[PDB]
Amino acid sequence: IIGGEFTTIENQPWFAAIYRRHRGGSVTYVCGGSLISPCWVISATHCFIDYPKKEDYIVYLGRSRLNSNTQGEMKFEVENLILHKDYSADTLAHHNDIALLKIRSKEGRCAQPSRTIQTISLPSMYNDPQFGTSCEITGFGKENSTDYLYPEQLKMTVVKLISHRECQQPHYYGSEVTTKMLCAADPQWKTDSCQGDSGGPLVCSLQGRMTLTGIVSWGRGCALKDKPGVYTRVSHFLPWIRSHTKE
Ligand SMILES: N=C(N)c1ccc(CNC(=O)CNC(=O)[C@@H](CO)NS(=O)(=O)Cc2ccccc2)cc1
Repeated sequence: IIGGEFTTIENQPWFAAIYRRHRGGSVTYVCGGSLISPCWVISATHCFIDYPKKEDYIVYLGRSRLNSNTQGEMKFEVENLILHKDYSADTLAHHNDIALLKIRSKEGRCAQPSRTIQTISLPSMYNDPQFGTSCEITGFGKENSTDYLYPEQLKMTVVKLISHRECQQPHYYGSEVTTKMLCAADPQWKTDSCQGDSGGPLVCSLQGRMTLTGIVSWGRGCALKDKPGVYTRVSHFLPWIRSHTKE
């Protein structure tokens, strides 16, 4: 997250931290995620497409820091990694960048609701907030495009939804952005999501309720003028989400 503020897991109870084990024992951070149900975390497919092995991932809930523990946190193994089959990456656009991670603790249990661990509500069929609406994003991603390290503490910021018409302008992204994607940015281009925030949640208050409106997917640079963040439009994938989370 470029700019924005430091926050704790208490303020983002549905945020899931995903790590990958390496040969030797070194675990590195991979991507953000969101707990949508006790046994399921939703994220982005491009985070795992190069290493489809479920056995090498670790999911953390109730965690506020990157490389240290937090009281109340819970560790999970990935029982099943569901990548979208029509995923593809073009020059800039990442299509169908969405993924499901079924989780289970070593005792074979799913997440237990606490003050630091809660689910986030999914939207309704083609029912998104009005353009110009403020939403929030959370992540352990870069604070500056030039950094090579990630902040140790979780962060968040607020951005506004941009209309599909505006995001499709020549100086923005042109035809790279489709209706399955959502654009959001700070009107002053000061704050934004960045490398390392992928798979994290774009939350919007819709009719007095926090809703997982999007998933951090892509963008040109970070906090660059007329280069909004692009998010996978959750509302267009409900059918896909339900068919894979049943049995
Ligand atoms: N809101 C943003 N600007 C933003 C959101 C998410 C990411 C994370 N996702 C990726 O990096 C995946 N790749 C991209 O978006 C690529 C194009 O397909 N564009 S990029 O190379 O400009 C992103 C980038 C990479 C390294 C450092 C800064 C920016 C980056 C920027």
